[PDB]
Amino acid sequence: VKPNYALKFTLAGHTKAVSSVKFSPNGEWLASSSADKLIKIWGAYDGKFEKTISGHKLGISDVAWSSDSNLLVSASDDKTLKIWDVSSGKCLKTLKGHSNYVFCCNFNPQSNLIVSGSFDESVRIWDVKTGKCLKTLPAHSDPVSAVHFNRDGSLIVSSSYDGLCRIWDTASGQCLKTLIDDNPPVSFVKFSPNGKYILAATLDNTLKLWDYSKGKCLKTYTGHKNEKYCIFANFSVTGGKWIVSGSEDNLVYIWNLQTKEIVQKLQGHTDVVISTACHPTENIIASAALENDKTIKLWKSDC
Amino acid sequence: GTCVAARTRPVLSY
Repeated sequence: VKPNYALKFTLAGHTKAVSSVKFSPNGEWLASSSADKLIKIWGAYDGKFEKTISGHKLGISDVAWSSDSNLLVSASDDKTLKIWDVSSGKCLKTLKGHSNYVFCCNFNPQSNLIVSGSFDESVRIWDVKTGKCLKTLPAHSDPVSAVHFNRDGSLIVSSSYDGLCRIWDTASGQCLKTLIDDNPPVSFVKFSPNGKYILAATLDNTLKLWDYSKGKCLKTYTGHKNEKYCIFANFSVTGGKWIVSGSEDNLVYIWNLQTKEIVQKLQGHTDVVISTACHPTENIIASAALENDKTIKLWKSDC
Repeated sequence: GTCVAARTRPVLSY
């Protein structure tokens, strides 16, 4: 009925606010990015520090894994993304074209494409092999807070401070849907793993589950604090079905997906929990916090 | 001065 997530490891190393944490698809590794301009790789199960990857000229707001767990892409205030070979630590490509901070990024499931969102208000689609920008979408009228591919890579969902979520055809770049509620800034969005929903965060302390085909809100989740930061949210589906999110009161919130009831509040961080990630095969949550904390935490549950 | 990232700064709405 309720999970029992408990703190197992605290990962210290970044010297500035952590921005994003992500588990590799194969479940072996955790990648973290930070305002200290570094990417760090840790063991997903024991939190053991593995290596530091560097190269960006300014700090990093997001990092994301390719489907084979070999490549990373990062989004930086230096207006570029970088594609990394994790095993070598090498920067393979630097993706140039955005005219302002790059804020969010993701590979498609095939991992031949990368999608990025920027303060320049555009979404760009990049070729992984060549590093070339294939399409620039005039996606929003304000910073783009999140971008994500669906299960088969045919769709992209984007969110922005303009208050909109938009669904894009990957192949043509056509906007297929604009989601409009009864218009607070949208600070995060992603497709559900089964592909039938998107989960959207807005800066009015609200998470919303949408049927993006019907353009209808199914569930809402509240009780947490989120008015200032683009905090990652997740579907947890390895055990029970939960929604997981960070919060500006320093807690990790966990909701029952169906009933919308808060089932757990994880205490430990000493600053805003900017990022949470759910492990692909096991009941494990990674969380990370901002400047006054700078640590990453691994929590484990029996369901 | 180079250790800056947009996600780690709050939104400025006023």
